Amino acid sequence: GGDTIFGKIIRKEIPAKIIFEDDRCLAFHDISPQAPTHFLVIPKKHISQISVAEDDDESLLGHLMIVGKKCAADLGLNKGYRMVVNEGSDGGQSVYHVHLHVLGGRQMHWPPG
Amino acid sequence: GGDTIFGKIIRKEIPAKIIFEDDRCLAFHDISPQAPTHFLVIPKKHISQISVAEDDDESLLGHLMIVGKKCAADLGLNKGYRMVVNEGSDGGQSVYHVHLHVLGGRQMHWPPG
Repeated sequence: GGDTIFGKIIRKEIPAKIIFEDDRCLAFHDISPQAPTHFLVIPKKHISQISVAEDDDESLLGHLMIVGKKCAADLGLNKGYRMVVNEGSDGGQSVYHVHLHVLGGRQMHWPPG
Repeated sequence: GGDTIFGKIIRKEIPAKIIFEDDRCLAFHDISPQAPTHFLVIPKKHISQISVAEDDDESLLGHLMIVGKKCAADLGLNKGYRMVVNEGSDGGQSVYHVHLHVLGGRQMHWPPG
């Protein structure tokens, strides 16, 4: 679902190193990692951005985080990690399809950008 | 919701600049802001860190994101913002009580720390 790149990855038109997939989301590695381990977890349902997510979208949004921490553990991120969700211009949302990033493998700093 | 300074805030034992509150979560401004608007949304339930969230906390975790989006709206963050969850040492988690940071009011940069 979607007119973005994520649309293409979800419809399997273009490869992605999939880490996990199920009926509701997809987790794969980011091709421009900002850290040793850097993947995204995306809902298969198209939600352009968190600012427009519906109340009925909370279980789906919570699933994205649950999946992210499971993936983070399988990837051996036993020292910690950071999850980020960007919204619009100020947040730096590049692709307008909701996506959670998980970064780890290195010490993350403060502020988070 | 426990022994951290976030538990004291939930029990109304120490003051906080409370933004919103319902039966399962609380949103308040960060006492050490890294952006013009910087707040936290936390569960009343004491979950020490995202890595030990149970599968049942799923909608609760999604609910923290929905509440964050709604708060962002009422704080005037129309140009976007960044949502962040920190896990452990490498993630830079400063309190062992699950919390979602929402930052906006300025251009956020990449990488996210």
